Amino acid sequence: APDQDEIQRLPGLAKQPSFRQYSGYLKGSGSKHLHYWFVESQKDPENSPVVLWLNGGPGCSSLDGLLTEHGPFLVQPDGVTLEYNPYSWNLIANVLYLESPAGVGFSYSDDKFYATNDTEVAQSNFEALQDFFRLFPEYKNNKLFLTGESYAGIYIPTLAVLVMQDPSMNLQGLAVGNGLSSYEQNDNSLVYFAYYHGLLGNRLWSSLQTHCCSQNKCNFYDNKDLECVTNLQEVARIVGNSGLNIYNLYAPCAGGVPRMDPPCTNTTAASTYLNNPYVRKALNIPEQLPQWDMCNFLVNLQYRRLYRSMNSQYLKLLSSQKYQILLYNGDVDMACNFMGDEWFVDSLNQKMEVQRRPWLVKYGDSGEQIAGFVKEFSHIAFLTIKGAGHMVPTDKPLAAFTMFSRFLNKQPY
Amino acid sequence: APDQDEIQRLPGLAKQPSFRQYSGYLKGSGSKHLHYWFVESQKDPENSPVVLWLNGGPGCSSLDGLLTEHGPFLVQPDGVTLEYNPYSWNLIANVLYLESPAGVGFSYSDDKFYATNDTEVAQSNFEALQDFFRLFPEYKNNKLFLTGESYAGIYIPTLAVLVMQDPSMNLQGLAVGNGLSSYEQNDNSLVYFAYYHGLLGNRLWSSLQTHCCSQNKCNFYDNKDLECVTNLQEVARIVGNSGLNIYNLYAPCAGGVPRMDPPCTNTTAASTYLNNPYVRKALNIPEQLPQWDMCNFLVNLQYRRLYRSMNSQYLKLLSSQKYQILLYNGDVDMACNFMGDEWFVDSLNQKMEVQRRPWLVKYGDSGEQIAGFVKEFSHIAFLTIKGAGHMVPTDKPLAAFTMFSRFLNKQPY
Ligand SMILES: *[C@@H]1O[C@H](CO)[C@@H](O[C@@H]2O[C@H](CO)[C@@H](O[C@@H]3O[C@H](CO)[C@@H](O)[C@H](O)[C@@H]3O)[C@H](O)[C@H]2NC(C)=O)[C@H](O)[C@H]1NC(C)=O
Ligand SMILES: *[C@@H]1O[C@H](CO)[C@@H](O)[C@H](O)[C@H]1NC(C)=O
Ligand SMILES: *[C@@H]1O[C@H](CO)[C@@H](O)[C@H](O)[C@H]1NC(C)=O
Ligand SMILES: *[C@@H]1O[C@H](CO)[C@@H](O)[C@H](O)[C@H]1NC(C)=O
Repeated sequence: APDQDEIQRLPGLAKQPSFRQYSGYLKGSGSKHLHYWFVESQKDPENSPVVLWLNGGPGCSSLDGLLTEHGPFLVQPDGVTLEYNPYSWNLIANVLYLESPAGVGFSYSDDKFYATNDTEVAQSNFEALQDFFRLFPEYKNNKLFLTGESYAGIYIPTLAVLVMQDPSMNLQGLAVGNGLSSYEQNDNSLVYFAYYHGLLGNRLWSSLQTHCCSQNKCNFYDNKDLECVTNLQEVARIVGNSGLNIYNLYAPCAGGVPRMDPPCTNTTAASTYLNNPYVRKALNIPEQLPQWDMCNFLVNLQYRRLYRSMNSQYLKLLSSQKYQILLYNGDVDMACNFMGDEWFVDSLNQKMEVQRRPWLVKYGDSGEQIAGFVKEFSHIAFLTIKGAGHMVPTDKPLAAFTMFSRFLNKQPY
Repeated sequence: APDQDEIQRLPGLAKQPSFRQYSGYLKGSGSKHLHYWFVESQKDPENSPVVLWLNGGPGCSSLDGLLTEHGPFLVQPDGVTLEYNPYSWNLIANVLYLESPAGVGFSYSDDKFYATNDTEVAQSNFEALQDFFRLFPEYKNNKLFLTGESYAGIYIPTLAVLVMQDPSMNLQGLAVGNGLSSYEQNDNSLVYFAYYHGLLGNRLWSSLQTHCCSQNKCNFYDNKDLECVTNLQEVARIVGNSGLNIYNLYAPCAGGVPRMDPPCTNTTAASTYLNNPYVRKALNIPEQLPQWDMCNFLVNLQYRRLYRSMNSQYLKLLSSQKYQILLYNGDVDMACNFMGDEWFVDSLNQKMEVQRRPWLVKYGDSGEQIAGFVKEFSHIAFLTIKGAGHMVPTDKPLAAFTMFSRFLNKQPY
């Protein structure tokens, strides 16, 4: 452990943490330096696993994960106070929140050139993970899981493949929340999603069927029919550009119906907090670096997407059969809808183990409830979180914790 | 107005109502006596319309409507306290909550034979509505709307037809909330609903398609294929009999995962309240009558369903073109899912007026949001309430009030 990176007194806590936590920089490729925030397991660091958490974007910060999803403490609406999180993932794991790629959040490079792409980011994370274990050698033995959300449906499998090549790293599994596993399935499934969740109506549905579909299959992905395109554009407008919350259809859109924030998302609370000069100091952030933003428009705008589907990577990770994989999805998200990923998993053709069923969670007073549905294969499970959006741990923390706990512990969901 | 039916001091109110309200009995057919509860418009009774509200079941009470949906005051969880409702429908209307048919709630008959059927109940309500105006002649001029929910998708159109025959009654429109308009469309649409809301998965979806569907038109209604039936039974088990809240999919099922209550519904609050001997007294209920239940198992179990579709009744009501009709649906309800009714309306073939679009509601701080979608035809509109279940005014009161206000006032939604 690099002592100088230790986080001493973090502004906004009434009482200091019982666990150690570090914040500093990991070397990536070239002259890139990725900011990390490592929170030790609240229960036996030396025998709790090592979890990498990557938010997606591309261009968005993994400190959103920490501060608004499943970190030990969550920033409150005043931008100043942090409250402990009883459902935090670092209850049972050493969680490494990594701001990536270069330029996102407090991460930078010496040359400041932040145009990048999937292969480069994969390599960058891989090398940063390498640099991590040089700095934290006492965690080289620990079980190592790679987890992410959103565009990290690309970051994570591509990374995992590189990790798979290095047996010094003790990779045991990976989990992806509302991930982007396949643009084609995402896009085709979203359109059904839109109709059957009441956003489209029958004239438009008919048109779509007529122009984009022939008898038992639709192409809403790359269809060249010009009348299909005009309708897909209408769907794109309804879903993404007309007032709905694409991250969570049944939630209000932050700041009425019409720097890069994610859409329908208020990022004030976290930004206010992390730009506090005392917070930057506590987190060993060098002063000269620009303000923190949840996402970087430059990164996102300059980003080159190469992989169109994670089918290879997953089969390549499944062939070995050393690795326990989970894809989970909020079933009211339209950014990466649950069905797209259910189709994606189903189309991996693995040996079915447990048939598709409910899975439960115990609540105070409410008793046991259905948290979602789960379909298991050997080494790979798909699972939904009923009534949760793009950011599962925010919409349903307890369910998210249960899922995660049962994942870490090789247990049935 | 029958003075003796006036409600004087209602237990559980801190301060007494600014409006008059009456509770007593209307004569139906034979020796049947229906309990009513009439709440005068809070704003100019003499020029506010007359709204009949019927809950469905069959066998369930319209006092649920009052006490848990859109009455001037709602019973609170202690079963004792009533709190005023700022979104109450009697803000702008004279709302007549009618317990029907005979045997439901405080309604009875001298002979106590409560087996009945759609045609008899229709006639019974019609005659009770007649008896109403004998008792309340000063309201014969007022605009008269027939509104209901649930199985009242049958009660209301069938009733309306009888009302349509009597020009002494000033019928102006009717509205049905998550109504049962057509068993066939309800049943076929529910199955799609189930799949695309993540309850079914692909093996079961495939089977269903295979056995229940040829060439992309499905029969999930009355299909005789024995392999189809085995799967429809599975669907029935998942949707209705496995822990989900059929009234609202994203809500927990009251009292964990397993007298006729509705399923997944706690009826304690209201029952506790209405069985209070002092409440019965305040509401002029004769003592000898049995306890109040939100639904009557006898009625429901002995009920004979005759109409299989309200297509006739609605065209018959539309032909005249004196009548303004609204079907609205909570888009997370599985008892009477929104699509079934959207299909039902679309298949009425009326002259399209306004194309399908969003409709908005202003919230405190949140600004304008999308409350749902609306598709208007000549004299008949279909409209959804996003994120609302079977009981719209409970899940989304403000949106429900807005909708209703805009309905009453012949205004665009
Ligand atoms: C995704 O980005 C990576 C990293 O930038 C790209 O790989 C890099 O490709 C560039 C040019 O496209 C190479 O630049 C060369 O540098 C070497 C230095 O020895 C020199 O021989 C040339 O003069 C040139 O400047 C760079 O070597 C190369 N890096 C790696 C690790 O392969 C990759 O091509 C991008 N992929 C796509 C599809 O755009
Ligand atoms: C965003 O959050 C900040 C503080 O958390 C608050 O002051 C502001 O009003 C919020 N904006 C919206 C649209 O909720
Ligand atoms: C039903 O409601 C009552 C009164 O609100 C409450 O005390 C009780 O916990 C509820 N019962 C169940 C089984 O949830
Ligand atoms: C419905 O009820 C009425 C009144 O009791 C009765 O005359 C009629 O025969 C019933 N209809 C059917 C189909 O049984």
